[PDB]
Amino acid sequence: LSSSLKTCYKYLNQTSRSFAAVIQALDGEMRNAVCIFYLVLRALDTLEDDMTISVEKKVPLLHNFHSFLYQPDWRFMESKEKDRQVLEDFPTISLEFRNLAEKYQTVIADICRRMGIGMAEFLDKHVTSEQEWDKYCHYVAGLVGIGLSRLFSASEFEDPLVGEDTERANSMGLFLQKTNIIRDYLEDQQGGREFWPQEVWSRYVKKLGDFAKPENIDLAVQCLNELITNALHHIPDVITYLSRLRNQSVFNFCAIPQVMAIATLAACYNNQQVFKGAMMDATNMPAVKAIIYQYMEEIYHRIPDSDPSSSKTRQIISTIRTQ
Amino acid sequence: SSSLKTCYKYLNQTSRSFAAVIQALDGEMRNAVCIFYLVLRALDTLEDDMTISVEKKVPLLHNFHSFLYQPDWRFMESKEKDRQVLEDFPTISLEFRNLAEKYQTVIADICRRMGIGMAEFLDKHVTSEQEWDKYCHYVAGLVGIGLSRLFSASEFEDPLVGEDTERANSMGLFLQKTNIIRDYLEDQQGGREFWPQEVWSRYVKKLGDFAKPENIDLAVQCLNELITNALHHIPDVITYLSRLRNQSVFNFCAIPQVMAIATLAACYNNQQVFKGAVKIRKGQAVTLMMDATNMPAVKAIIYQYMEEIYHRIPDSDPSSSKTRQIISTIRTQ
Amino acid sequence: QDSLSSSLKTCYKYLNQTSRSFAAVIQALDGEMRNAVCIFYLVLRALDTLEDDMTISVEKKVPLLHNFHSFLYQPDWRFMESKEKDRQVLEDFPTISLEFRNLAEKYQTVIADICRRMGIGMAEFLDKHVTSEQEWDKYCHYVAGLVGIGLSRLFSASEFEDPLVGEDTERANSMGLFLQKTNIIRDYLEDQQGGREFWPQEVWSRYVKKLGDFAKPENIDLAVQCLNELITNALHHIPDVITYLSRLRNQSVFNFCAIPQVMAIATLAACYNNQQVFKGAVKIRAVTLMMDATNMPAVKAIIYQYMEEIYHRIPDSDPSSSKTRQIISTIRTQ
Repeated sequence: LSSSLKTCYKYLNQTSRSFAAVIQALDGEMRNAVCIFYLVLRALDTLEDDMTISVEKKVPLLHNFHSFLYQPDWRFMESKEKDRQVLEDFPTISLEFRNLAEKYQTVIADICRRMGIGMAEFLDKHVTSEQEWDKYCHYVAGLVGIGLSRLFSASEFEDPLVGEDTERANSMGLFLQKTNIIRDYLEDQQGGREFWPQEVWSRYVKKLGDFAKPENIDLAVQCLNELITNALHHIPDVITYLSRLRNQSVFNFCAIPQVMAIATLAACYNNQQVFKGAMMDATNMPAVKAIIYQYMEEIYHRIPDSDPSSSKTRQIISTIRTQ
Repeated sequence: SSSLKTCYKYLNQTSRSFAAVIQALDGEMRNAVCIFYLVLRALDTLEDDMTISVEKKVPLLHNFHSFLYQPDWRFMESKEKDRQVLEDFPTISLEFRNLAEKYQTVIADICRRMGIGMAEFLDKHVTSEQEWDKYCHYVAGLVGIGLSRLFSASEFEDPLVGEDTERANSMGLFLQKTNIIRDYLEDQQGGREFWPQEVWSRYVKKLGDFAKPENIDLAVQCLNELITNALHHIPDVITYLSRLRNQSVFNFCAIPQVMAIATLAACYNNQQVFKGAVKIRKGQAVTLMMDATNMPAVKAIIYQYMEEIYHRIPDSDPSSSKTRQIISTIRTQ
Repeated sequence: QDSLSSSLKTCYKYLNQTSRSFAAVIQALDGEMRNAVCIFYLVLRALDTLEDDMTISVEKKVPLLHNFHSFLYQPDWRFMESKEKDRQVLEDFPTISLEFRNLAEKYQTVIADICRRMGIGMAEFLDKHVTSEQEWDKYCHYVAGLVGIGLSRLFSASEFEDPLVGEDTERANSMGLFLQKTNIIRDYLEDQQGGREFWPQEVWSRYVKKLGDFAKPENIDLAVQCLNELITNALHHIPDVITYLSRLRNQSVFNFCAIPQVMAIATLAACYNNQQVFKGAVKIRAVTLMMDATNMPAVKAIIYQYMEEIYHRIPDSDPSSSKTRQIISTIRTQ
């Protein structure tokens, strides 16, 4: 019945229409800890995003963000972004953060500290290589999967092996992040944001923006297909990560977004609309396997032989189905 | 037995909605709940039948529980579609008397209490919201309480499930209120009134004025006020479901509750309650890959329907603050 | 590891080419069952493809069907003369049998035995149609019952299911009979177009002198009647199906066993009293939509709901109408 906790849940619903219901369904202490983690991550993301904040002002904000968690009066009033309310009323959020058990604070602060560095590192450059794509995805998403896993285990609802496996928790975040990046080409174009790796896109066109023109549609779809093929390499780790989970509320929280990203990839595959117009549930592991496999076959049947990634796309799906 | 076979046939004819989940119940609950539903159906059918004078109906409702004990009692004068359960009541009551004594206590107690309550309402419409709660207790709350006592008597669920009659009552009240709200137009065509008079008279002269195209704004305002009232039962519904441990009971209890919030979500601020038909279902993103058969999924499905309502609350609606407030409470608990 | 078996990868590619329906659920099986069932499925498909091929004469075919279980141990054996859609499993049979011989020997024994027995039975039916309902049961045992038996022995041998699962061959047999009878009922028309007859003669001859006649619009009423009789026959396996599923304890096996059965019951319900079975299409048709087939009480509810769908549709006019009601009533009984 605390006023500030009511407010935190109001903010969670405002900012995260995708995840709020599954966060609210989490058992015991995870529910509040994950709610607060999400809000603080959203605040950090909103600062990163805001192009009205100069790089020299933004670098210290990102570096020092983890420290603001411990400054009861800290807020930021100069943002012009959609989710600015979490920054403007950051004291309500940080107060509830400071009400969490210390074990959860430590994980959250650590992740904010590391994410802040990584976000600041990438402010003045675009992602070049695929290796750099992975690094940027680690900083903004892979670290979240690591942080979530450490929260699951700290709470004891999951076994300590969950939080220990940072490699696969990282792939969980890489998978969701690459999916959103793939899907959001047009949106990000409109916002002068570039997230597709340059070493990939420049084999097709001179400027990433070129994929938005009618005459480059064929090349665009080839590059789309290459990036999807890249994203699919995370699925074996996703399946191993999900298979270790023992708590139903955790399982639901982790599995549903992975399956939803898999559906998104399947719908995006070989789909020119990326550049223009656009009996099972997933709550037990064998069902989640089956659903992932059906989606892989939707991709597999659509692979064009002329596509320059075709062999690789068949190869990764063949790996997913077989092993 | 041949009589038990006939009871399952009747259950399937008269209970489109619960017949399959009842037949899936484990062990002794299956027969106990099958019989409970049939005698409730019989009682309901007597209550609904407008060719039975008040003079005759009052003793039938008060005395119905006792007919369970009387092997030859039947009723041959019903003009309702479900009348076969009354005409062949001896077959149903025989199986009632075949249940463990502990189940008979529960079923008869409920029938006794429900009959009294229904007889009390033969004479009057629902006035206050407190009166609304009382009516729904009689026709639905008591069913939840009865069912819960059956689960606990069967020992498939902990004693608490049967003991906490307030939570059980809330299960019935939530379903009943949703049904009453959903069914404005169908109960208008039928000539008896269920929306509470103390609420609707703050908007119009007679309840029938809501069907008239010029009163839509007030109609939807009242609709929204009543929905807001029903949302107050959700904490108890989550509490109740979260205490269940048996899969068959969980399925039986959880599915209608999810269907009920789904319905309220479709009705909220919706003109089609009054000048059309409300379509439920259809693609709420994150819950599309959840079935309602584990508690955390059910929590998520409920929370997501709450947000579907919350997103649609317009500032100018007189209840808008109260609707926000209860949803905020459900979210934070 | 990308240095592990390329031949197993090819097997899974074939499993997906040949099973548009089941591949995902087989791939979702725990542990040793995944590959055992994949390979079982592939060798069964190869056997079925030989049996199906009308360009192979009866005299040439019988020895292939009889010896197929031994070809499992002939590393270079393949069959190059098929023109059937799934002929790749025959042409690249060495890749499949290699992976078969890599299964633990306890699973090999089970699969070989079923292939042996299946071959004998298939060969028996090459020169006769199904006459009586007893013969219908026997044919269905040969091509499907035995599959349910073999799978159940794989489940028990893996230790993922109780030993009782593999021992109770009658319940396992009924699982196969239920699917196979449903498929035969649904495929009246496609089977007419390829000149092979599966509806039991002792039944259909009570309605027309020629099974082809059910495709004549003048006999549509007699067709639907005979149809209802066959569905009624198949419904009799449902108590055993429920008993079978109620013994399962491993989620992955449960999903694999229940989904096909639920799909079959849906099909029987969409077919019942439906003349579209003789004219065209047949596309599958509230509580059911809120639960999926992944726990036993939900499966019961789903089944019971399809039973009411049939029940309320029974025409008093129908000659099996009494019998349809009795079997559904029985299904409701336990």
